[PDB]
Amino acid sequence: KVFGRCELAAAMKRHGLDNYRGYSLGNWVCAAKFESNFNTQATNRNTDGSTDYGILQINSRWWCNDGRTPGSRNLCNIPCSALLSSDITASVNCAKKIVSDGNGMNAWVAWRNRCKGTDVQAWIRGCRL
Ligand SMILES: [Cl-]
Ligand SMILES: [Cl-]
Repeated sequence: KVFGRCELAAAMKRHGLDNYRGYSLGNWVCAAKFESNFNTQATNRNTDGSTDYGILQINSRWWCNDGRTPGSRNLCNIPCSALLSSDITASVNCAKKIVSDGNGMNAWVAWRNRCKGTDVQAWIRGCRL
């Protein structure tokens, strides 16, 4: 599924991401825009052999099992395919674990390079929330 901006913001709010660990909703919408262009089916392979999955591009070396990332962990206890669903629940639940891991949203490279320090409230402007 390719979400609209405000549709995703509303879905993320319902799942408890607004101000989760101090990150306002716009941070999460901005991260999804630049990680996946709001597409739940996005995948990208990395040089280390791991793959990033879904709307928040969660990586298989640590967070999910895809059966082809040797010596990887599965800290969210899910198959990586679950992160590609039109229902974002699994992605959100795993993202809450990632953002609690110590580095905050710096775990998402696109957030650090394209959202951090910008006016992220713009990503939710105009939306009925
Ligand atoms: Cl915001
Ligand atoms: Cl933080």
